[PDB]
Amino acid sequence: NASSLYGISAMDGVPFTLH
Amino acid sequence: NKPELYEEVKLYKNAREREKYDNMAELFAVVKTMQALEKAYIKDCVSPSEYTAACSRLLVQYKAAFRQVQGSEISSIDEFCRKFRLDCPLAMERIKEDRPIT
Amino acid sequence: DIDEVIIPTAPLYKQILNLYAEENAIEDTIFYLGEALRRGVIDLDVFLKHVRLLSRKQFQLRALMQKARKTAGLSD
Amino acid sequence: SSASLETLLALLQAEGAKIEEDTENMAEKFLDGELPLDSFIDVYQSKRKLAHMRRVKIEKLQEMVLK
Repeated sequence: NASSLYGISAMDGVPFTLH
Repeated sequence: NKPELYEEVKLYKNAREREKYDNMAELFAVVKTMQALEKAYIKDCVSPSEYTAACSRLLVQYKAAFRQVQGSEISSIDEFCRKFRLDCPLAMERIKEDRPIT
Repeated sequence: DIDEVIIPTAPLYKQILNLYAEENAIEDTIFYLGEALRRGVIDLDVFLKHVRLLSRKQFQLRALMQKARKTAGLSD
Repeated sequence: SSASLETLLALLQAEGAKIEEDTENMAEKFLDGELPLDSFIDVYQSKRKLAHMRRVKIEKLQEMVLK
């Protein structure tokens, strides 16, 4: 999924890190 | 290392690209506004008179907006709507008949 | 700031996260303008003006998000 | 400092829940005619953004803890 309006699945490959 | 992850991307790099995106933004906004107008008329929250005058004007603004965008890479409104994932079937039907739903 | 405890890993992912949230926030705004017209709390002309202005902004975010996702190697 | 990841996750979910109810309360106050429009458009937009930021961070932290 690529469209922001189709949900948080759009962020699936976006890496996050803690601090 | 990976370098392109550390600089933010821009939408346009020159005068002609900005011009193009200015015009595409207006097309996109005219279609979505037409779509919201059709939806409001379904929901019966606008008079047939207020609706018709607003929809006539949007169709005139629409036809100019698309003429300004139409060219080598965008040939039709269905191609534009698909490139930018703009699903507005009510707007599309008003454009097809070129007249308000009244 | 609890918002700062879990964050994207590089500036471009941050941009992408900001574009995702802004575009959704605009859709939320447009949706309740439509609901405010049906309730009669705004009239047609102020409705069509703000939807127009908000949809223009959402195009720029959407077109940008396409460029950002492709620059990062994400699906598009 | 040394909060557990599940403690941090409870905090963030609680912070998401506050902004969601805040913006939902703003929204019905505006549909009730109790809130002026050009007030609403700026602040609700700005608050909805942070609500979506938090939905994403919540999902990432939840998958970290491996639900």
